[PDB]
Amino acid sequence: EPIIDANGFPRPDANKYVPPPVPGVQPMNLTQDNAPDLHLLTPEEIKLCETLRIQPKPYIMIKEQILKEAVKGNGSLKKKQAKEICRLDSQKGGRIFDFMVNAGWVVKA
Amino acid sequence: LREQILLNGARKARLTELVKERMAYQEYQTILEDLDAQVNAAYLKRTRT
Repeated sequence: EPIIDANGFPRPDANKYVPPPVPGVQPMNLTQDNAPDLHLLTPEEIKLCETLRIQPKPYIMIKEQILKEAVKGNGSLKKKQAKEICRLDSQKGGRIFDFMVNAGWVVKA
Repeated sequence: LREQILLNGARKARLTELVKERMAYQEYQTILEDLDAQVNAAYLKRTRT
């Protein structure tokens, strides 16, 4: 906290959406030495990455493609549309899509 | 750091206003005491003799 506040008077004492754990998923700890771009992910999203066993950089790429596909079509996509785009297990694609819609960056058709 | 330096400068700035007046009192006292010794020491001789 500032010692002297904005008006120039010194201080008197100078001196969340929780996705369910998908069956058969073992969260892995994320470490600064392992995750290169960890220092950018928001706190609400870092929990998802651990719960889903996915590294940051792959996660950002998945975020981009889903965003591109949605914007091209007014932002509405079908559930199978999100599943195919992710190109991974059904639960993983379902969970990430459910997070995006709750966040508000997409809308389910 | 930039937040603390200004506060220190302000604090030191005020003290320099209080130190200067106290220096003057020292010079006035250091001459007053000398007179006190003479007037005090110039009467003991009367008792002595």
